[PDB]
Amino acid sequence: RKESYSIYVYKVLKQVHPDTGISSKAMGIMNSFVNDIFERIAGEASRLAHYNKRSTITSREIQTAVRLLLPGELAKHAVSEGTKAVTKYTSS
Amino acid sequence: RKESYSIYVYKVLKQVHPDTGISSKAMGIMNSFVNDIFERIAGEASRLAHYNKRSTITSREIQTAVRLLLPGELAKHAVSEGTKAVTKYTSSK
Amino acid sequence: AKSRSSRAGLQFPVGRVHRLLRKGNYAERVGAGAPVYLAAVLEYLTAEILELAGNAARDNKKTRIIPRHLQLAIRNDEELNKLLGKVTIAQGGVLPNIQAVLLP
Amino acid sequence: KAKSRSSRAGLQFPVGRVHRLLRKGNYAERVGAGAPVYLAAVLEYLTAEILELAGNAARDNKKTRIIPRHLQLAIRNDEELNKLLGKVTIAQGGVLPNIQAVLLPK
Amino acid sequence: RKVLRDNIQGITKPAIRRLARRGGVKRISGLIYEETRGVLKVFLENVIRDAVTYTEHAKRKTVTAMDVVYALKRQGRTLYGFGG
Amino acid sequence: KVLRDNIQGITKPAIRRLARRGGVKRISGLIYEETRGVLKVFLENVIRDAVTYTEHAKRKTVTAMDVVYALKRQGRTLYGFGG
Amino acid sequence: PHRYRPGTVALREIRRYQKSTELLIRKLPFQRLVREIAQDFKTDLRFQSSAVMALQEASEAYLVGLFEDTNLCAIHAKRVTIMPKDIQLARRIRGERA
Amino acid sequence: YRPGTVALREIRRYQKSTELLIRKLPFQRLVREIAQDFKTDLRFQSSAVMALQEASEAYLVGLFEDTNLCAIHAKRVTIMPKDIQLARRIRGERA
Ligand SMILES: [Cl-]
Ligand SMILES: [Cl-]
Ligand SMILES: [Cl-]
Ligand SMILES: [Cl-]
Ligand SMILES: [Cl-]
Ligand SMILES: [Cl-]
Ligand SMILES: [Cl-]
Ligand SMILES: [Cl-]
Ligand SMILES: [Cl-]
Ligand SMILES: [Cl-]
Ligand SMILES: [Cl-]
Ligand SMILES: [Cl-]
Ligand SMILES: [Cl-]
Ligand SMILES: [Cl-]
Ligand SMILES: [Cl-]
Ligand SMILES: [Cl-]
Ligand SMILES: [Cl-]
Ligand SMILES: [Cl-]
Ligand SMILES: [Cl-]
Ligand SMILES: [Cl-]
Ligand SMILES: [Cl-]
Ligand SMILES: [Cl-]
Repeated sequence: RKESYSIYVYKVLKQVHPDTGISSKAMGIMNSFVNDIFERIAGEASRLAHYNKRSTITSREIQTAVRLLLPGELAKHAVSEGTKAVTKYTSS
Repeated sequence: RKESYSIYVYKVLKQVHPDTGISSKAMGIMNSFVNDIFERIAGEASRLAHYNKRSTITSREIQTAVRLLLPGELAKHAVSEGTKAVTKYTSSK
Repeated sequence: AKSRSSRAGLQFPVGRVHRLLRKGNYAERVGAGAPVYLAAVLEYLTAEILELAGNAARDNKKTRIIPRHLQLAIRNDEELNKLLGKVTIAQGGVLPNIQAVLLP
Repeated sequence: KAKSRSSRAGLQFPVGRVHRLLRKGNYAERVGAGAPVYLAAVLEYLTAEILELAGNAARDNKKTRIIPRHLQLAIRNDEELNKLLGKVTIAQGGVLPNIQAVLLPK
Repeated sequence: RKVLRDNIQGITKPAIRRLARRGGVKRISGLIYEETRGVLKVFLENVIRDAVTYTEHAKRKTVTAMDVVYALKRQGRTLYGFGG
Repeated sequence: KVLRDNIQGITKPAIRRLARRGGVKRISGLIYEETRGVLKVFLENVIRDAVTYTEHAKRKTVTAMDVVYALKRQGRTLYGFGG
Repeated sequence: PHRYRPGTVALREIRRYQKSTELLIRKLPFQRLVREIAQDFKTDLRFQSSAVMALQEASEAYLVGLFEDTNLCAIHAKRVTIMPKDIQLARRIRGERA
Repeated sequence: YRPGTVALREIRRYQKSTELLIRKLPFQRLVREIAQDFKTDLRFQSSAVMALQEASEAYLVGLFEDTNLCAIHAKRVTIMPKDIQLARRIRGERA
């Protein structure tokens, strides 16, 4: 009953290691990993919206949640990556 | 920002210990307690409804949330009180 | 009985609890029984901690419950202690208890 | 045929799906258009980091197919990922080879 | 349909030793096997009790992998690999 | 440059008392500095999250509730400051 | 390096098992333990195989994690042999019996 | 009396007490310093400083309790840094 992100994780794997493959057991782990993080980030964004009496989750709540949930450098790059995405999406 | 249940905590205190008072700092602790438990139970009931693709949170979700969140013995008592209240409420629909 | 609380035999606010459940991002809809069941559980757990803190207050000849009594009640009760294991009660202190090996 | 939202944001992860999953979970009354873009981008970045480290771990073991063991080795050997996933159990991930010095011979 | 009993004994000395070895233990007192059996039973009872609560809540008779994953999350443990 | 070392404002007798409340009978002289280290880490983690909440809300005054939310992120639930 | 005493054997064993990922408790007996425990909570309760496997992966991960902490407790008492008190201390500090 | 007798007397006294044990002002100045390294110009509600202190003190006493068990475990009655480190490693607070 959980989302599958397989197609997408395959695509990312090829961008990073065109050479290497991934077993189904491992794909099952990656899917659990994406759902987990998705849930942590959205749950926290939801808490933030509620705390501030805001009815809408925006990319700001997502960003703050990401800062709160991820450790040091990983949070810095994630924030950077999120920002780039929104910037490019907003332009194009 | 958090709900105040002072009036109710106070009324319950009169039932269980009629000649005992409670301090303002203690009332604040009690309010934090109520809010905390309310959030844990609603949160788990929300997870249950979504897990079962249910759009509505009903007393069955609250009950299950309670059995999941409270230690065994205490849950028995809470479940009983929950059920009683629902029964009285319906019998007087 | 006129209010929903009254109809349920409760002191805790059924109407208010229904409103808080709906306002909280929990589900698209909230049935009428949910808040009565939740209010009853809250009331019951409140009575539990009050009963026990009240006792602790008496054990010290006090007639007023203060944070210290809430802490003593919780930590001396196995069930409440489990339920509230990651909770810190401001101004509650700890249970008087010294490891035996430390005594003369 | 319309350009996908993922495409417009320079991502592989599904912006469209993410926005829908965000609405299906009732996290708030409304979900802004940028939220799923930012979220999808973070999920992709994290996925890339782990695949990156895991692919490596697979090479170090003369292997060409990433398995649970490699994901575990990659996570547990990375200080931040290991902290992010501190309460996570990777099925069939095993444990990091490590013996307390006190137990080894002089 | 048979009344199962004493199966905690299926968690044997060698199985327990293999577990301690993976945990990096170099030497084991003979009293740890019964101790281990006791902690395992407690852990299992708790997880199984919660998993079945999810199962019965959904009015099912068959406990699923996801019921266990939800139950483990309840204990503050996140298990990867069974969302399929 | 300038000296920012307020952690040393946390006193040896204060630490001794905390340890006594914790039932400790005898204290090595080395645990005082060790204790200052773990306390500084604890506060850094909680204050970092509390100000993250404050900034997100576009405020400049850190509130008790911001600290409570920050404590929850650390797995700690604090009672008494919701009023 | 001591040459092939029980210590040398224990160490080879640690290396062997820290290298593999297979489950270490026999599967059928584990399944029987799971079903036996469930008989209390409910009669006529069935378990999907992957549910049993999920339980086993979680149980073993839990046990070896507990043994790692236990080992540190033994080493703390300048001991190399783990004993029940090491497990109990680890659990106390973990909050499992605190 | 013996230091042991004095210590035991102190434990009984502090375990019966609920008052905060670190000084108000020095704690407040510590909080301000740390916040300053994240965002300058920040102010703290005074009740926020107090929430931080109640939490910080509860945390430290809790840690001393585990630390104590770790010293007793090694047949010592004196806590040492290695005791704090063991407790923290097991609590998962560090690596
Ligand atoms: Cl009644
Ligand atoms: Cl009402
Ligand atoms: Cl209902
Ligand atoms: Cl979709
Ligand atoms: Cl949609
Ligand atoms: Cl947005
Ligand atoms: Cl690696
Ligand atoms: Cl090694
Ligand atoms: Cl055996
Ligand atoms: Cl052995
Ligand atoms: Cl999953
Ligand atoms: Cl001080
Ligand atoms: Cl001393
Ligand atoms: Cl296997
Ligand atoms: Cl069978
Ligand atoms: Cl697990
Ligand atoms: Cl030994
Ligand atoms: Cl022993
Ligand atoms: Cl706290
Ligand atoms: Cl000593
Ligand atoms: Cl030391
Ligand atoms: Cl440490």
